Order: sequence, then C-alpha cells, then structure tokens
Amino acid sequence: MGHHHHHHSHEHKRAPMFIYKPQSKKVLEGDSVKLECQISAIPPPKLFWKRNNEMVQFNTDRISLYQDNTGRVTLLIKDVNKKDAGWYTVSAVNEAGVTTCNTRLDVTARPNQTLP
Repeated sequence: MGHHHHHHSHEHKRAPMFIYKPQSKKVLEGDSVKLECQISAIPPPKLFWKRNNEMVQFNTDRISLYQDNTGRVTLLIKDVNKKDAGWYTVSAVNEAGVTTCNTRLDVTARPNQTLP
C-alpha cells in the first residue's frame, strides 16, 4: 500500500511585515498629508485602508495610494477637511500570513479660505 507519490515545490514564500509604523499627523482644512511604511512580503500582499470603520476608496484626487518595489506603501490625502478626519487602518494579507496597523489623522480649520 501507499502508492501516493507526493510532489513538491522549491519556491520562496514570505509572510508580510511592517518594518516601519505610520505615526500620526495633524493638518489644516485644504492641505495634504502622507502615510507611508515598508512591508517585506513574497509575494506582495493585498492592501486595505479603513477610516472610522468606513471603507476608503482611491477613485478621487483627494485620496491616492501606491506601493513601491521596496515594499513602500504610501497613502496621499489631499484637500482633507474636518469631515474627512478619523482613525485609519491598513491591512496587508498574504496566503503565508497577515498583518494590520492603525494610524491617526487630525484636521483643523484654516483662518482663511479662497473667498469670492
């Protein structure tokens, strides 16, 4: 008995890891902020962003996200005002493993805005 001839691979699998943690920032209504970190995974994991338990989408100029070959994940938030301020949450999921980190963003009103 025991006819099962088990096959095997010799490829590299690495679980995701945050080398640097994103630290909080406060800005004014109409300005921008950057949130970046270094993740080492093989292969590159799926990224998720959540603000105040709201799913953050990147289909606008006010919000942009890119990942670099160094594993640098950078979120750019433009023109953010009081209504857009909250606690952000980033998740990176690979089949080998998963990791999640939280981030804080504060916003304050400008003493003057573009008037008529």
